[PDB]
Amino acid sequence: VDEVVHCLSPQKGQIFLDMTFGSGGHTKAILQKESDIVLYALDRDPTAYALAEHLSELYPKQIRAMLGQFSQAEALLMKAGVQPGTFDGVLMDLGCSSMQLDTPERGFSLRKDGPLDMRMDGGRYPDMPTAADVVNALDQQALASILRTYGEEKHAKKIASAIVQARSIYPITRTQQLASIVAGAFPPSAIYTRKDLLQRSTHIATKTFQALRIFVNNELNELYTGLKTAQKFLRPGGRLVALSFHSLEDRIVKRFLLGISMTERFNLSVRQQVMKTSQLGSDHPLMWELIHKKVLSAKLRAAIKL
Repeated sequence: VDEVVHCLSPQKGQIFLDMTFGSGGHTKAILQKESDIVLYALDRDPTAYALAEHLSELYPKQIRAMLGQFSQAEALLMKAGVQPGTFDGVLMDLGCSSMQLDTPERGFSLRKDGPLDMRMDGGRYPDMPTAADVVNALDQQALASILRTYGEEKHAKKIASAIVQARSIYPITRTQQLASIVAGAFPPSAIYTRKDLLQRSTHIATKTFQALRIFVNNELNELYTGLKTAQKFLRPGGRLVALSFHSLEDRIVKRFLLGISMTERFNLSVRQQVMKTSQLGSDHPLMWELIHKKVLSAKLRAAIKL
């Protein structure tokens, strides 16, 4: 949290929005530096939200826990009486929490086997499609588009073809099952003895899992909406600090901080919204002062609102 909080520079008497409370690390680090604050602690994950509620028992004056997605943040802040132009700082750490990555039943990680779930909202929305629903239902071209667009997976076609053939034999319901199917798309001479293809990053199924995660959790639209809410509720002179972990979300943060307008779904025709993957984050007056960019496999960007 150190560098994140460092760029925030919490001062006595200030008010903060942590939009990605997660395991609580940054919010706790902020409280260690300055206890005389108010902090709204938001997460879309019930598990993280329950940790924020617990924290609010030890810090009842400061902490206000909220359960909600980035796209729900504005309504939650309005219902809590929070006015635009209020926050001295807003924090968006886009990384998966340790609870998400280290609970195999959630199905985020390539380490231990578990259900191909991958919903950040956990059990909050039982009708929300899982990664399993997606890979068992979509057709080959649609799967390939998701993997190419969201995972930047050069081998989208072959991998999507392998999923479609595999799911005809048995439904794909587990993470290691999907990882094995992905690996089976590559001839042995492509991958033999290649230890990097098993390592934490650079694992052969990494981009596939990342693409499904972004799709299942609508991460690109959510992020853009969250950024606009952060800007609206920051006061003049307040700081936005964002931590990005892959290139699509970092490009969205970057473009946002440059005041470059990007795709609102309301501007897309119904046909495009149904049949095309999002182009957010893809290649094809001043509102901010950009005060930090640093690589920590994550990229921190910090800005002061003018």
